[PDB]
Amino acid sequence: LTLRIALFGAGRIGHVHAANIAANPDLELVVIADPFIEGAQRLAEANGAEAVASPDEVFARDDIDGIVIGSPTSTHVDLITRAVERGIPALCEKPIDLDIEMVRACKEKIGDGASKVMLGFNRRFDPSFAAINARVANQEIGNLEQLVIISRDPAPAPKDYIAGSGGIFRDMTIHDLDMARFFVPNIVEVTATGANVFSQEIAEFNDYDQVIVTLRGSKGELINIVNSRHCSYGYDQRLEAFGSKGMLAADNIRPTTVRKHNAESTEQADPIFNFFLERYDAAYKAELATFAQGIRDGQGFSPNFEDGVIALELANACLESAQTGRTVTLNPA
Amino acid sequence: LTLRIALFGAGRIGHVHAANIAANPDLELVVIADPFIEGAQRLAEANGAEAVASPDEVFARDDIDGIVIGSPTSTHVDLITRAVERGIPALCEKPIDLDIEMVRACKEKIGDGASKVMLGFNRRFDPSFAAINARVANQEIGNLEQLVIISRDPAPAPKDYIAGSGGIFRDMTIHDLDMARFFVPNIVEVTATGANVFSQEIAEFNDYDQVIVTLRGSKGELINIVNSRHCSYGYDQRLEAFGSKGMLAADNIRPTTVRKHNAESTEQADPIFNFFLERYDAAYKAELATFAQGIRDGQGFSPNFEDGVIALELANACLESAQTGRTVTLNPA
Amino acid sequence: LTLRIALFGAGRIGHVHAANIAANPDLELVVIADPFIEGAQRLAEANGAEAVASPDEVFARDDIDGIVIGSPTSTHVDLITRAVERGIPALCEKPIDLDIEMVRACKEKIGDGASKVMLGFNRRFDPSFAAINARVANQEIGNLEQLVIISRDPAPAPKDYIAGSGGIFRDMTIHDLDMARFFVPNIVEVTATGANVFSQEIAEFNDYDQVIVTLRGSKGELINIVNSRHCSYGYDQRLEAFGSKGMLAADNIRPTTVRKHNAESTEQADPIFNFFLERYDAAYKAELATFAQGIRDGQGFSPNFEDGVIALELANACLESAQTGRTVTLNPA
Amino acid sequence: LTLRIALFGAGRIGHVHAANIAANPDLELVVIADPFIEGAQRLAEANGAEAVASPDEVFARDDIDGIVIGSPTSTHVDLITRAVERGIPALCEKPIDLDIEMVRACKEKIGDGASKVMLGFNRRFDPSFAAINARVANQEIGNLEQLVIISRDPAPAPKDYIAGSGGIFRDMTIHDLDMARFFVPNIVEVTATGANVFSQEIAEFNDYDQVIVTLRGSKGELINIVNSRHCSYGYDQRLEAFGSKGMLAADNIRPTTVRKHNAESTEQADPIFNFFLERYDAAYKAELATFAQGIRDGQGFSPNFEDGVIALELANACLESAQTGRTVTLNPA
Ligand code: NA
Ligand code: NA
Repeated sequence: LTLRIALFGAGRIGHVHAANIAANPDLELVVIADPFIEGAQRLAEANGAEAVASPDEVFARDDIDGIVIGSPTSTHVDLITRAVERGIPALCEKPIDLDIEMVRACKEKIGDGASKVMLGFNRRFDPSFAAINARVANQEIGNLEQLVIISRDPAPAPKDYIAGSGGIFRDMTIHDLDMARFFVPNIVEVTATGANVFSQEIAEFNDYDQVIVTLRGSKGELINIVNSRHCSYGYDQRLEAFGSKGMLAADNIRPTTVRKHNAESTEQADPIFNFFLERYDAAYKAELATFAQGIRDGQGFSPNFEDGVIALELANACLESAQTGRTVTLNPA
Repeated sequence: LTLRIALFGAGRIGHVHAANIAANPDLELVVIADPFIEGAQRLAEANGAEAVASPDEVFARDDIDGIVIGSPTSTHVDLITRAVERGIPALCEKPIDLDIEMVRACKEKIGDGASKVMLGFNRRFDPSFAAINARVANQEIGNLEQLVIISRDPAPAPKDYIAGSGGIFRDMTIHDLDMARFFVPNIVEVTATGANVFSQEIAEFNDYDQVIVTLRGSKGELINIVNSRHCSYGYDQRLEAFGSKGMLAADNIRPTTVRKHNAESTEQADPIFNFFLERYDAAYKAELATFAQGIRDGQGFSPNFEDGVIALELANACLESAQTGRTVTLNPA
Repeated sequence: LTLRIALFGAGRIGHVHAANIAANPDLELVVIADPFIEGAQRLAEANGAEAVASPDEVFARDDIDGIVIGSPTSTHVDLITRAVERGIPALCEKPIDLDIEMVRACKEKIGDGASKVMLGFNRRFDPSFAAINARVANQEIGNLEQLVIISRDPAPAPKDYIAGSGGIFRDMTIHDLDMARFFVPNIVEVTATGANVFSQEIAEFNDYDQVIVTLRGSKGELINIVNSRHCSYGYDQRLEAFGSKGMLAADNIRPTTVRKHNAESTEQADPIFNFFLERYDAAYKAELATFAQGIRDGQGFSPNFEDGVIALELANACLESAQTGRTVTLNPA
Repeated sequence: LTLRIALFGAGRIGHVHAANIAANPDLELVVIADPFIEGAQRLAEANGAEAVASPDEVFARDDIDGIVIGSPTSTHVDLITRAVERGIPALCEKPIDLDIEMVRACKEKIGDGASKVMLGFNRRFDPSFAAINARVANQEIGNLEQLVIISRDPAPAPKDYIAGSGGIFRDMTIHDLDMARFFVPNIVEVTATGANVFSQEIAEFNDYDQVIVTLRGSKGELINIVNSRHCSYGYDQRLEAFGSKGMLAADNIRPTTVRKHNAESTEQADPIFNFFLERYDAAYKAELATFAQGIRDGQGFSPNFEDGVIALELANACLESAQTGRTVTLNPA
């Protein structure tokens, strides 16, 4: 039995979900809520659905199950609430808002709506990382002791974006912070170091173009996250899980398996994927297939609204540690 | 203008094409034919299309822009002819036929209509293999001197399939023989060696469960093909191009980039893809897109009918060489 | 042209240096000093040198223009001093002493005669790590921005060694701290995090079995070191240099290049070397050749005494950071 | 009791054995022979041995426990005969002779003296190739079904060397043909194919600069050898053993484990070793030790005289196969 879905937003992120839905049998798109209606009808009219300007138009309906929220990160709150107060399961993108307060206000109002809200942490749904998480849980490498994550964007985003980014910790490291919890949910301490090695731009906005985070798990686990705002070879996304009986790591993905060998060098492979949509193509699809299972059930979604709350809390904690030169205790006593 | 496609065969390959046609935005599947009606109806409704059991019912339509032939080999000459006689382009799974004489007869009846036939040698459309071909053509490694291909199927097909497959050369090596021509169009000599090392079943049909082929190109190029009818770690599909200035080789593909390291061994990766449909997912989609563009251009197809004829002739030359213990010259003096 | 050398100690490290000295055509061992003279006699007799018990006997000689301290830590500060007196070039092993005061006290005595002392930080001489250092210095990857070092010993050392080791930072991490300086000589800040996840024995000795160090270089370089007291697959010794124009990394080393592929896993390689002596065979040899070329030049050494001092200081700095949970500034204002 | 060795040849190969004899604790080099006395003297002097110009001067001594023949092929038969008739064990480099008749003449003359001849097919002693041979023998990958060997020399040897080399099969493939027997002793058929794609010099001497060989084993095993007289990235020496339960392959060797990653390509490794002395360092040393052991045991050597015989008979068969474009049956009925 198929299910209907409503698609908020129509920007870069909106095209992905829309298209993946059509490919999935158990789902069908029907509308798009975006102020820039001209850019909302270049996606709605696309898959065979209608398009509006304001959200209220959609919130003034009565034939939609899933709510794939895909608009700016500072509007999500105002869109998740009105989906909970209508008992319709939703799936959002960037973790709630950038302001922790607004986020808490959202939790309270929706009370336990955090059950009906699956977050868009697509990395958990990547086959490679998901496999490592599952295999680790299956005790394949003994007790998890160390988790190393290396993430480097190809280059800094446009100046305008950096201004409303919320800082590297809230804008970038946050995805890594969530991945950490995916493996070790109970983080007790946060230590972070920030630097400025190449971006003059990022520098004046008093943000970092490079950081390293070390988290402590409730059982002695050390999660080490390395970040950088640029990377000449592509979108570096590695992860290493080290345990008592072995190690599991994920390599980067290249478009082909071709390798060149000549007088200058051997084993020359392609640069790795330079765009997050490419690298995580399968992930978004799997995430959607999971959003479908949680609807056919109703037990709740994972990652949920709460996961996003803590992720942001981890990011702010990282920022405080970086500015203070000391380890931050997440929850005292 | 969306192109209308008729599909023959509701089998496994049929499922791939149907799903790819749906996904392709320039195409639309309007009818599926398969004597096994329930099978066709099942696939048709899953793609919003009609289902018929006979080709007569297909050709009764007057809106067919293109045809995909994914039905049994014994139906290839018939479907190709009917489609071409009606000026309808046809993408046909290899081979044209197992009998070179029937292939010749067909070529005569259709005459110039042969230009509307595209042969489904999907491996040419594999990103990795296609990249290697284009980069070699671009002189990246100088003059091509050797081409080493290693293809090993996971296991022998079912008995009934083996019975009418026409032998390892016409059924399996044929794909490698075409890949060879993709790189070196002009082959002058053929040498082949067959053996029987594990399969009682393959030996029962007077066929080989493993062969080695060495082709001589018009300029001294040596193409070396290695085949086996079983492979414990998956569907082995490697290719190496060696030239005067370097080598380009393609590795196998795995479902994840995960590697395990413990006391037993390091760099442990997943077994490689086991099914052709998975290994060549991208290839089939790229092949379909090329078919669509050929329908729009009317400028012909590649691989073409002729590539299908020569591929079979090379396979026949292989069998003859293997049975005689000598090299076979394709074009006498 | 040759140079006489005198080794102190006949333990594991002693054997290694002796053979290397004999191996190097420009050198030749003459005597070995060790309180367990029985072995000293045995070993020497296998090279072509005499055997004594205490340093006094070695100091009752007048034919020593090369010194090597393979003897235990307790005798390091002792021999270095008693050797600079006669002004003879020397090469000591691991850390001058675990006690920084003793080091300062030693530095205060030899005063300027520290320029003749070389430190046995063999890793700097490994062909792989050294190549990376030199290539980075040659601007091959632009400006160095990140350095990630992952070291993991196969298993903990005997209970007695752990008791008198001086902690993971002084005993293990110190090698990585020097490697960090080999790349970024100037370190401004230190941050360390320790934990206990598997060794009860290490826990009762108030030591850590896991630690993560992040050092801030004078120009914003972030150096990230990861350590662990056990490793199921071998002696993990990886290093990664990340710059503005690329990245250089070193893999672990295996005894053979054999790879196995089957139904369980593909690309299975051998477990990596599990003994530091095997892994750094080439390093120790290069370390010696550099020592010799230094003596046959009288231009000092590298690594030198000052490097060992700073190394212990970083170690102590790390410990200080781990216990307080705060970043430590090496030189205030 | 240190065995005394006499070395014939002060050239490239002679230099390697000499250095290894010195290094080896169970051996002592007492005399080197070479018509070019200056080289023999120069080398001997660097090994505390004596230098003479003729074999007579070597056989005038009565203390020789073993002989190593590293002199030109034209002297192999003479030196093997003289040594064996005097009861002296002899390790001889590839080819007893290039002429199978002279080889047979030698065998007829020395009779049971052949048991004192070890053939220097050093590749069997490579740790990697040897490990694979042993693991296959231990049934690790089931029944051996295919063996693929790819050998590419960095470049053609000097003209004069090529002039008296006896062709690519006798000079180059012979090592691969021996490797084949190391895995499958019983070969029943030979098929070979040669081409001329780059070297005017090789074509000038009616030789091939490129060959592909396929051997049939007594149980249907297929051994496939690929050769080329040039290779831009180094000395390509790969081997792949494919069995019913898996596969074992050996990768090429590089000087370091360094890999570069930038905008052009990722995983860039060093060019592989370009000199056989570098690639087979461990093998030559292991081969010498095996020679030393055989001298003490008196049980015989492996590879033995017959291996040298059959390896040549196989090379001749390959040439005959290539010239006639027909498969050759090794043992007619
Ligand atoms: Na479509
Ligand atoms: Na020796």
